[PDB]
Parts: sequence; structure tokens; C-alpha cells
Amino acid sequence: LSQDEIDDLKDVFELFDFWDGRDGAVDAFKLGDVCRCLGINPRNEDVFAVGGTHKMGEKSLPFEEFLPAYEGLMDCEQGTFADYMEAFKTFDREGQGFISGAELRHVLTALGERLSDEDVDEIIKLTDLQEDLEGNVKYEDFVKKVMAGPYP
Amino acid sequence: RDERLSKIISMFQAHIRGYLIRKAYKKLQDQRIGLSVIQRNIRKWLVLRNWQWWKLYSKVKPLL
Amino acid sequence: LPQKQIQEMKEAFSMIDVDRDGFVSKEDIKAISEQLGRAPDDKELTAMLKEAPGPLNFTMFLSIFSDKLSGTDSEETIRNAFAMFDEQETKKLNIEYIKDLLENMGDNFNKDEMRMTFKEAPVEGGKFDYVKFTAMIKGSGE
Ligand SMILES: [Ca+2]
Ligand SMILES: [Mg+2]
Repeated sequence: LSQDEIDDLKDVFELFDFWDGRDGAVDAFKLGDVCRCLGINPRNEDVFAVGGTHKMGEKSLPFEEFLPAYEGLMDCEQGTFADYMEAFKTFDREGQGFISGAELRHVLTALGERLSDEDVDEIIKLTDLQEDLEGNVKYEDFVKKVMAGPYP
Repeated sequence: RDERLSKIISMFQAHIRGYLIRKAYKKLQDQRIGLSVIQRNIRKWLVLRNWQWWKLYSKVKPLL
Repeated sequence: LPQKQIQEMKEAFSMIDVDRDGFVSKEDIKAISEQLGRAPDDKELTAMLKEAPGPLNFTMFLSIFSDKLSGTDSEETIRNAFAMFDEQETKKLNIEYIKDLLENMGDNFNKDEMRMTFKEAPVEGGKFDYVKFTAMIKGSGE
């Protein structure tokens, strides 16, 4: 795991511990969130598998219990550009690299581990995804911006 | 080719939850500083408010 | 302490110094206290005098206040900390939001620190005035 990466989880654990009241335990419902701050992108399915809960209040974890959890999430399977384009290829009806704003927002909020409409509203804002006069977006740009993350 | 399309969408959705948390990170950190400043300084005030010297100075503050 | 402040304590000091001899005794504090309202009990008078290492002239007076009154953030620092939670720069926070921040998060306030903070707080129409509260908490108001 590297000492440095253990220090790095130390600094995130501490940050989250303060925000649910500083007592050396972070809520097991923020388990996935601490791991994403560390640069990994597991599925909710992955973090439930290492003990993550479905609700605040349910269970709380001290540092040395976050440690093996983060250790096992780090080998969760992450999607590639290649896969992303192929998936979004399946919604492209005209073959020119577009997908309408509504079909995008529909695939994200409806399929897989559906995001909330609020989650979709936000990501669209941050990536600055704009529709053209016909209401389409280039999904290859969106895909590149999401993967590049907020700082960039 | 569905289960796979669905697994691939979930991993893209996973990228997105990542982006959103890591975006949110820097604001949590800044705000931790803010809430600490507020919490520790209100408490200095509470301590000062029950210090007898303060209590005394505070009643002679008007008469001056 | 600032000059205007250092100058304010001089005047406070020469009213507390009831017998004008230039030191403050247990007797002076009692005479001036009983004059302002219910005096503190003599166990308490004893003890606030035990706070001065030697004789209680102005120099030692100034100094016990300066020690107490330091190690706290400027008004600008405190106002900006609150403002992190006020993104529209409305210069208020909803009353329910600031209680929730203080009580439930960070180094949580207990019911009595909560009781005491908001006993004093400028709240109107469901809005806590943090600009005024900061002045109150730093004395540029109260
Ligand atoms: Ca905690
Ligand atoms: Mg005297």
C-alpha cells in the first residue's frame, strides 16, 4: 500500500471524521467517499462488499478498519475510454457522435447504478457540457471530461 | 450485449461519483478551517464571559 | 492591547482602585462590586487576586487582561470563517444551519455551550447575523 498512501488516507479519514463530529471514527456510509478522494472510482456495489453501509447512523469505523477496506477497493475494476465509447455508441442512432441531452440524462438516471437527477444536473454543470441547437451533445467530449476529473 | 452494457454504465457512473466527491473535497477542507475558527473563538468568548475580571470590567465599562 | 483599549483600562482601573493608592486590593474590588450590584463571594474575590503574581498596580492589571485577551482570531478572520458558509454573501446564516454546524459537526458544542451561545445571538426572521455576532464576540460591538 506504500507508507505515503497510508499517510494520505490518514489525512482524508481525519477530514471526514471532523465532519461527522471529531471522535476518531468516520461513518461507514462515507466509506466510498473517502476512497474516491484517494483517486479510485469503485462502484457502490464494490464498497458495499468491503462493509459499506446504505445509511448514515448505521455503523462507524476507526482508521485501522478503513485501511483494509481501501486496500481491497483499490483493485476494483475501472472502466476505460474504449468501453465508454462502445457503450455510448449503442445509443448513437445517426452515427455522427451525438446523443440528445435527454437520452444522456435518461441513460445516467435510469440504468446501472442510476444517479439522481441532481447528480446528473451537477456533472453537466461542472464539465460545462452544452447542447447544440438540436439538443444533442458529443458524448466523446463528456466522456473525456468526466474521466479527466475536476482539476483537469 | 446487455449485462455488459449495464456493467459499463455503472463504471461510468462510478467515474462520475468520483469526479463529484473530488470536486467537493477542497471545499470540505477549507470549511473545516472555517468551522474550527468559529468553534474555538465562540468558546474563548464563553470562557471570557465567566472570568470574574471580565465580569468586573464589564460593569465599570459604562460608568466611564 | 491597542492604545485606545490600553487607555480604557486605565480609567476602569482608577474606578476599581477605590482608595486611590495605585494597587487594587480585595477591599477595593469589594467596595466597587457592592457598588455595582451583588458583589461576588469573598472566596471568589480571594481567587481573582491570586491571579496577579505580585502587587496589583496598573502594569500587572493590563498584563492579566492582555494574557487573557490574546490567542484569539481577528474580527476579519472570524467573519470570513462564517462567510465560507454564506456563498451568496447575504451576510446571514439561517438559524437552523448554524446550530447544526456547531452542534453536530466538528468539535461539537454540548447543550450548554449551545444554550449559552444563542442566548446572546442576533437572530431575526430565522436569520442569524454573523457580522454582528462577530463584533459582539470581539467587542467591536459587545
Ligand atoms: Ca467522526
Ligand atoms: Mg487600592
